[PDB]
Amino acid sequence: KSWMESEFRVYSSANNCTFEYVSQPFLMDLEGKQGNFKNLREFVFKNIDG
Amino acid sequence: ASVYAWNRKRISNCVADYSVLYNSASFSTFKCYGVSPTKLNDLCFTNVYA
Amino acid sequence: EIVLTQSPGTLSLSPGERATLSCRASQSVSGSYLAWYQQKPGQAPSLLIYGASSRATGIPDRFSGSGSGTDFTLTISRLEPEDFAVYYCQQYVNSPRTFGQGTKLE
Ligand SMILES: *[C@@H]1O[C@H](CO)[C@@H](O)[C@H](O)[C@H]1NC(C)=O
Ligand SMILES: *[C@@H]1O[C@H](CO)[C@@H](O)[C@H](O)[C@H]1NC(C)=O
Repeated sequence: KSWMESEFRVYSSANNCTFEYVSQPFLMDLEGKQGNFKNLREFVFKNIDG
Repeated sequence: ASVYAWNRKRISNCVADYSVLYNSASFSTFKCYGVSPTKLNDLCFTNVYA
Repeated sequence: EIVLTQSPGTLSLSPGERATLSCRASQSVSGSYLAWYQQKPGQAPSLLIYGASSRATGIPDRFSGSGSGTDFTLTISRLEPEDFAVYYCQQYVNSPRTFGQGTKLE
């Protein structure tokens, strides 16, 4: 019993690159519980004046 | 690194001790171009490439 | 006061080979404010170089500086008999334009 990320199919390669940021490592559950929803994550993204 | 394989590091998201390149003055050259060794050095930088 | 010490005091010994005349200073020469001089016996010194490596008018490029920091080089690529002369250094950094003690004196 262990839920771990195995696949990451997003991008192929990059030649130029300008901004990189990696947070400190942590641990996450990744297990799929059964029942009703229990978490709500709200985000707002804006882009003004650069 | 060797000159042909010039190694680049990106200095990102940290304040910088710009009071760190002549006080030792081990370096023969702290010859700065455009920015100069001044308060402008010890100021906001979008990206720092070493 | 920035003292200058020329290191080869009599390395020449009527030299028939390329030379490595040197000068060293207590505080590093800032911005290559150094010069070399050609003092032929019985005559006045003649400028040989300015900056670090910048050559002089009427002086062949066989005379070559190669200095930085503690500016220290005057290199005779192909040695000629007439060019023999005590060579002097002089620094325009802070010092009252002081000179070295001479490297090619008999
Ligand atoms: C135990 O689970 C991990 C996943 O975290 C997996 O990589 C490993 O192969 C498992 N052990 C065995 C013996 O299969
Ligand atoms: C990367 O930046 C350079 C610099 O202008 C540009 O010429 C090039 O097209 C950019 N992209 C790639 C994939 O090299």
